[PDB]
Amino acid sequence: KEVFADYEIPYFIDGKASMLNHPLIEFIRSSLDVLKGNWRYEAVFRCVKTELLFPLNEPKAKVREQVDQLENYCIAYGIKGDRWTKGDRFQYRRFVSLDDDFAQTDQEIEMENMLNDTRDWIVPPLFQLQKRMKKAKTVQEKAEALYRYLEETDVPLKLDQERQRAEDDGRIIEAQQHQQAWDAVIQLLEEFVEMMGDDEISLDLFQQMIEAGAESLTFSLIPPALDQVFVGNMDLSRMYGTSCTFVLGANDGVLPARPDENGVLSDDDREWLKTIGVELSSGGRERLLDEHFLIYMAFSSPSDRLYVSYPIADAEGKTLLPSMIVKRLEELFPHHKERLLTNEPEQVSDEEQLMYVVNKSVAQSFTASQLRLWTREYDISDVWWSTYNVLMSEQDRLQSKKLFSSLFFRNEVKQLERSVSRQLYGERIQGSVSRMETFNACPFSHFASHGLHLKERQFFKLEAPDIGQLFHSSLKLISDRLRDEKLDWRDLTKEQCELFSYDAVERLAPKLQKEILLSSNRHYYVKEKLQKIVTRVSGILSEHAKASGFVPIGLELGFGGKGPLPPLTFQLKNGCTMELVGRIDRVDKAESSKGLLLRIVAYKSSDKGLDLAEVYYGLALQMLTYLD
Amino acid sequence: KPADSTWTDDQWNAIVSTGQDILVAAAAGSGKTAVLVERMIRKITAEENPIDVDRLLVVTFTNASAAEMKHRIAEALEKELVQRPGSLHIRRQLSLLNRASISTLHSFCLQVLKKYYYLIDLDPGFRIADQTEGELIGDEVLDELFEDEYAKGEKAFFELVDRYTTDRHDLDLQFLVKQVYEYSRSHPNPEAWLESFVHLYDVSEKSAIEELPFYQYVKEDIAMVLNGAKEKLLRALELTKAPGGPAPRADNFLDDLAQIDELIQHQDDFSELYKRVPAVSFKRAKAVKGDEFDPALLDEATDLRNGAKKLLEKLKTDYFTRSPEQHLKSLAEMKPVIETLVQLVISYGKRFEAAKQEKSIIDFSDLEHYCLAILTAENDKGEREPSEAARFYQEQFHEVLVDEYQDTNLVQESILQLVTSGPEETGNLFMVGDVKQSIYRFRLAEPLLFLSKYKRFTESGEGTGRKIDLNKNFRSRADILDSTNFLFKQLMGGKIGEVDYDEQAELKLGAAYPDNDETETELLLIDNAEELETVQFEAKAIAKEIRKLISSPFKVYDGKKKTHRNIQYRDIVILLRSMPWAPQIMEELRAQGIPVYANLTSGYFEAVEVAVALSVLKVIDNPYQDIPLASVLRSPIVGADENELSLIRLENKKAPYYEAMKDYLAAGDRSDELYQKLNTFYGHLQKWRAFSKNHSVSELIWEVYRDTKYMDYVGGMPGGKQRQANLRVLYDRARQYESTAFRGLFRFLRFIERMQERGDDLGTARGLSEQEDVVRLMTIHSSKGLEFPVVFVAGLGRNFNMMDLNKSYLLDKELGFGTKYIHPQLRISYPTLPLIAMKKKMRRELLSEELRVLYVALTRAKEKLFLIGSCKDHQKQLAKWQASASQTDWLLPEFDRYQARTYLDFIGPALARHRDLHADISGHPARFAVQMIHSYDLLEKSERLEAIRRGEPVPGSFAFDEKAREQLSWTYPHQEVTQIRTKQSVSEILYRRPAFMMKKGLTAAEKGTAMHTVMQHIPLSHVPSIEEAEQTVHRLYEKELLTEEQKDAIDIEEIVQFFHTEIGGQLIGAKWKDREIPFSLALPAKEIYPDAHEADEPLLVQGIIDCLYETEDGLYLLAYKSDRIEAAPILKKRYETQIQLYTKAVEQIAKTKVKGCALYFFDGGHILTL
DNA sequence: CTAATGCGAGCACTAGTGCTCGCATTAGATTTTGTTT
Ligand SMILES: Nc1ncnc2c1ncn2[C@@H]1O[C@H](COP(=O)(O)OP(=O)(O)NP(=O)(O)O)[C@@H](O)[C@H]1O
Ligand SMILES: [Mg+2]
Repeated sequence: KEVFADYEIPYFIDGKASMLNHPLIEFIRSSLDVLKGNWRYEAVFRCVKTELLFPLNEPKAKVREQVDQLENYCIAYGIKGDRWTKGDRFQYRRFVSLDDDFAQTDQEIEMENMLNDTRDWIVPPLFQLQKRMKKAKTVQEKAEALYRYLEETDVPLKLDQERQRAEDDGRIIEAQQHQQAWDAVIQLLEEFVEMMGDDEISLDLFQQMIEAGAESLTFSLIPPALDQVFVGNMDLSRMYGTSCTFVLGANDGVLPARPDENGVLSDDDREWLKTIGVELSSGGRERLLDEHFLIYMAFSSPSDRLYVSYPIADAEGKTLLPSMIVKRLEELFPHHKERLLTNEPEQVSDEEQLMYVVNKSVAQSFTASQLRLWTREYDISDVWWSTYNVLMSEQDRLQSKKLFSSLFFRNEVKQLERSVSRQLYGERIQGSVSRMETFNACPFSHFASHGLHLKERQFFKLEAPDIGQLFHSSLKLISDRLRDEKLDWRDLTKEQCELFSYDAVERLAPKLQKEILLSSNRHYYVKEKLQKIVTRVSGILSEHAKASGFVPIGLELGFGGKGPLPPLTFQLKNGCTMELVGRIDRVDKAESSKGLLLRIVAYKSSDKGLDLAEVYYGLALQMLTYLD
Repeated sequence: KPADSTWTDDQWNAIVSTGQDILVAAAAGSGKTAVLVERMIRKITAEENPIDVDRLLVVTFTNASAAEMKHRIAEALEKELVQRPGSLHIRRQLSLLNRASISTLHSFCLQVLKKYYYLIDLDPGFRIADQTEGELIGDEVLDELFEDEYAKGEKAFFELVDRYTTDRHDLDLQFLVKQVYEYSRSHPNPEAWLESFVHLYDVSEKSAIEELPFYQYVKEDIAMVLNGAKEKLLRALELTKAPGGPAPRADNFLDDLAQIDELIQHQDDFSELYKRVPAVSFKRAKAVKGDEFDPALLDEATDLRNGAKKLLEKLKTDYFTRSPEQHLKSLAEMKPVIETLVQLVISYGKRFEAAKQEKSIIDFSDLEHYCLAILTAENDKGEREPSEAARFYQEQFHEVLVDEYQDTNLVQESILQLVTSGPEETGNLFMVGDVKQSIYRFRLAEPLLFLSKYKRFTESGEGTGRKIDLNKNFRSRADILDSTNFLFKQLMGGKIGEVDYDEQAELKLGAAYPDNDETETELLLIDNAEELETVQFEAKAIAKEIRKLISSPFKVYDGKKKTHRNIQYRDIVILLRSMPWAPQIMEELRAQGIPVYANLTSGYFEAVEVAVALSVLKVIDNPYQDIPLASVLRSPIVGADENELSLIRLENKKAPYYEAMKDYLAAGDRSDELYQKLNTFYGHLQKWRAFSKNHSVSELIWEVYRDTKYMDYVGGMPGGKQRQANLRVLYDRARQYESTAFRGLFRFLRFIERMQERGDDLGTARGLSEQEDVVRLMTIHSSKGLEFPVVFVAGLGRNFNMMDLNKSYLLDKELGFGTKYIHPQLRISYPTLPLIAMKKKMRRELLSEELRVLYVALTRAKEKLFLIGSCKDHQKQLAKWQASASQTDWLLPEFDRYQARTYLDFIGPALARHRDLHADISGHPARFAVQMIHSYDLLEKSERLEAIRRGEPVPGSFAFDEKAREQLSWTYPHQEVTQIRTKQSVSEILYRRPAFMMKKGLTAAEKGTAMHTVMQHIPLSHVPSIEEAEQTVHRLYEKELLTEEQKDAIDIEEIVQFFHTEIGGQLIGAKWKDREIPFSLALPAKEIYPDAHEADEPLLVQGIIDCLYETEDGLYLLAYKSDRIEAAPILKKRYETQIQLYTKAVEQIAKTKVKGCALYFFDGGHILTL
């Protein structure tokens, strides 16, 4: 289908096509899955993406975009099950800060409204279907439920519209198949109730039967045209007046074909039944022998020309062996030369390379490859320079030019223009040590991150940074509580450490990563684990306080922004100013003979410390900045 | 019967012998496979009593080896056909060769399942899942199980979790259950093996260590190090005797010896070793001062003594930092935890099987286990009774032939034992193999299975199975055989290697090769003296030597029958232990014009084209993904630069990147280039969007390639061939996954994403096929059974994969699941005795196999062998190599070989005592060529180019200008009629509701057709009454020509009225009459369509004429219509063209004129004439 | 793992001064084999 589309060869396939790619069938199947799996992510959005749930006469592009954002939301927040059907309005937050306040913004409100509005037209027809279906006991009332589900969502009208759009764009064959689909479904239901209508059946089996029936469904044959290539098979296809015949895939095991003993009666069974006088269908031995007649009829079907081809490798690269008929043919015609078929033109004669230039697209395709090969100091055929020149004389030589620009393709980046960079990062670069470190790792990564603000798709998943924030915030909470009760880290007992750690984590859990620590029993245990960690850490810090001459001045002490300490400012020659704002984990003071002493302590979720090499290359700059 | 041949008497023995189970044991290249084939051919092409090919089961483990056997059998068979072209039997066999049972054992298993699905809980239409989809289902069920267990909240579950997970998450327990399950699947009875775990932990304080099974491996370990220490000190003692050697320290060494010997006397008493070993102290080394002592000798003795110390301290820390009573206590304490693990794993398996059954899929594992389930009827703890299916295969198969039998595990052996006929003493089992080539320990393929039968069988076939040894090699030149033999006499023993490499086992020349001057085995040792990864240096050395072999031509001897062949790239083969080195090797060899082929299974998704094409697919699925969108925009697909990108961002900073793009389009003017890029892309996006919801993933992918020319484009950049290949297989892989469980864009992408997210990968595509003339890179495992003229073996300095030895747990076939003592509350962990025991056991088992792996590798070569490795420093390593080889015995010290981490730790000291780097050792006919390579030694303007850049045609004249021009301007002469439907309807020139939703029948079409049926069946002899009409209708109701509802929907008056009409009367009174006239008419296409051609085929119009009658005036046409009326000029035009079609049909086909046409309407009995 | 670093102790030689001995910690090191169609 694809290749003949490209080479502009009209054809007719002696075979019906499956309906399994049609939106209707997938709508029915995935809706049933929505009911069966209890609104799983994959089921719900498989269903929605077929667009048959889309509000009537709303712009498909717009509805699509709204669905897309709802999908991203459902992934991010782990939406599944009765969460869809409960009615509890979907709430939406943009950023995760354990320190911050819950309070929403204008944007977040606007968004939340959009998400819920989309939800409110997605759920009802599906939820109603779930109602009726649970209620329905017999095949007929379940079929009634399903059909009314199709009818309420205005499926017939949506299909009709689709059909007219296809007709308008000239895709008439694609346009007819919509009605074909509807009729197939209706027929399936009709026969289902005709045979088993009054029988009481389970959703599981009803879905099984619908699934099997759908898996059988097929579109009618495209009616033949006046002038096409006939592509068919070697056991059922019939032809008349054929001049040229291409027999394909003369591989071992394929032609002659290995018989299929799939079935209730084995070869031995059929053989013995034959000996007692029962005549059934042929056996493996006989079919395998009849293959020679099939081959004979194929080989003797054209009047003028016969081609017999075979692939040496499958699409994965695995070796394919010639069938015996290739050798048989070599015997009957020992002075016949075997032709090579390849997509590497440099392996055949000039005259054979010329056969490649059949149309603009194919010629473009091959010319590009040949040009590459040519830059590898290969004397490519003159076929391709001629082809090239013609493509450059053509009216749309620009397209081919863009194609052949691949010759000089290097992954080059253009430095940002003054105006653009200034406008992008702003007059005053507000950033953090983190950002500068990213830049020092790779300028482009800094560009994608802080220039283009490219966010990666969010998941309902507890990652390391979130845990880190939990640890930090927990220690802070314990620290503040310690000052409130006139307690000091030295004066902590084992019981106190445990209590404070537990209470702190408990407070922070609802705030962390869209309440994921409350989302399951497995996560309840992750939460307990985190509590054990905070407890032991509290104990350790308690021991260290009892042995240090340093006392913490500040904990999570923010610099710049609106915190205590002022930012670290830099004057850039453009007039643009750079301002670095952030938060020091801990600062300790201690009196001494030399004077007042300050040290910086950072809570890291790793084992390693400070590498002076990384500091030199600007990969590790936080600590020394805080000390500075 | 004895016969003259090219066959050795041993070989002929194996070919003709019958009557019992037969095992053929022989070194590499002996003709084991050749013999298997010839045995078959002889059984098939016999004169006395020939058998058909389908009465044999020919089985091996690997798909490649099965392909080989298939190949050899085919060749030999048609070869026999040439000798006797008249035989119907032989041609019959070449036909049957398709249906022959010659394959992998897994393929056979598939056949068994397919036939006998009904004996087990299996759907006949079942499918084999691929690795990732199976494992994804496993991930789902494991998550489900874990959640359920957390919900129960049973104390034991938390007790297990706490011990085998980190402080942050429980993923490690996940991996643990997966691993234990997978391992258990290599046992004939997985759950029994799992349930045997606890018996290791069922100890007490009153137990004796030495009487526990695992202690065996402890017993060995101690024995090896103590002796190892003794052996060391003795050398330090012998050094005291040397002229330079330090005499005084003798009294030190003899003391140490006496202490170490004192330990040896109590090796069997663990409880005594606990008292004595930590109590051992070596008295301070006596200082030797003067110029009489060799400095080097002093230091050498010191080194050895310190070696002894280290050995003891290792022994002490391993076993004697804890009392035996304490060891037993920790062990026993671990017992409850193990029980929870066992029941957890068992649940997973059950739930896992359930999940797969639902989706009607199976593992590779389910192949073997379900096959075994089918083949058994009764199973009493190993004693398996054959079921009906088993009996079928026992009858069907006259003999079962197994090649590479040393790869047979206990599960496969169970299967073979069920498909074979008779006991060992009188069975039909023929097996060839070699214990030295046993290299599937990760599959639980046991050397013990081979060795047991080999020790049980006798050379005479009486009372038991017959064993047959083959001594002669017919594959390699003596250079290879000698290098191999010389190496493995020193490395492979019974202790390390698990096989005694004695005289019976050595390779013996039996192939005649005209000598070559350079065929000496080469050893290229590369150094790191004075930004390239070592694999690259290695690859450079390889390529250099390959081109050396190409510049001086090589001679390939078809010794089988007599003819030379010039060396092809085909002939050279590079062997590796594992493929993570392969890509970097291929890149460097490709960079030097050397064609490379390699079946890769990783690296696909890091190719930029793949990332880009995938990004497109993702954007089509959901554009609101900033990174894939940005990827597509920056890719050559669109060609937006960094400025244009930030420019898009400027339109909307806070929103998604897609929103910003839409905004740019909304505000931009059509004169901007950026606008044009983005608008073209957006149009494409929306098009593809609509497209994917109606077509498959693969159709979408091709359409994307078509609209973007990205595959074309990519074919024009550096690495174009590989890149185009990658995109091609993106299409084909989409095709396979669509067809399986991931139809449609959303499902497909989700599959790919989940695949990558759990570390699964796919291989980069291939360009040249395996058949073609290419240097093949392959694993040493894959090469087993095959032969090549030249062989490189690379990565000899690579460490052995010993990751398993460092976890907190360890799996053992014999002993089960060994673990550290772990206490989640006390926060302490330390190895138990069985863990240490298993670690020791496993280390020596692993080293043994790696040795065998090397043997397979070296024995692949026919004429040339290259050994390539890498080290930090040449001199230091040579020093290390000589400091192990002063011994005069062939076999290197056990402990030293035990200490090996790389292949060079083996080959090194074995090569040290050679002249090239005791006349028995140094005067071995082995020739080694040593190259001590260093890392460093291995490493305008064009008119047309600028013409291409400018988009200008290149200047010149070319031989194919006119033809290229003419073909690119050509159009098909008959293009306009290629889409015109041949068959046409007279009409040609609604979404209904289901039956069960509507009222009871009786529609317009129903009644109309019900009347039409009466009109074509009512007698026309005379005008009928109402009674006669009702009678006809009734007859049509009893002939089932008219349903009951059809019968009751009849207006008898309406039809009777027709016969009171004029046209009706003329109908009754006609010369000749006919009704329901079918017709086909051929109208030239121009009449229906402008632009058709006289040559172009006519269109075929088809219909059915209701009635035709002939009077003395002419021929008249009649038609009935149930059209609603109670209108004439409207009905006239409504059916005008139809009537014209009918008339033209009659006029043209019947060659008769038609005077007058009539249409009768049932409503009101109207008749209009045309 | 293993190799190097350093610090302190003792044992032995011809009380101090050498050098073996032992302990404890970083630093660098390392980069899987097969089973289907
Ligand atoms: N009697 C013989 N005379 C001549 N060539 C022989 C003879 N027997 C075997 N060969 C050839 O020697 C080579 C080795 O045979 P092969 O069947 O691969 O042995 P093998 O035991 O299977 N090797 P391996 O699988 O590695 O253990 C092949 O090329 C055979 O054709
Ligand atoms: Mg073999």
